Amino acid sequence: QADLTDKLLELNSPFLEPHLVRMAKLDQNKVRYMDLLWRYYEKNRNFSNA
Amino acid sequence: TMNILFTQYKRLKGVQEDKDSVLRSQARALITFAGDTNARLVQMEVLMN
Repeated sequence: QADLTDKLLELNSPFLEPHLVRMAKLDQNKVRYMDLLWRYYEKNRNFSNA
Repeated sequence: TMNILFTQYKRLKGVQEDKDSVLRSQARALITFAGDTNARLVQMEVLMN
């Protein structure tokens, strides 16, 4: 909500990936959580999922 | 031309994700312009992620 996408991408928490996935699966803003999780992949060297 | 492209792309990557996206878009455009073009474009996209 606060639109601080970068710090979120910096959060090293084990709940991050699945929460992003669930949001992009159930929300109506599929674009938002989808792009967010793609970036989250690109940061952690997770290339293929990105 | 492709080298100058990728250099400006790194300048923008070093706002980050958007920069890398625009870089890969430029790669794909220059690729479709000319397969070695496209091979280089995709390979750079994979080299920057």
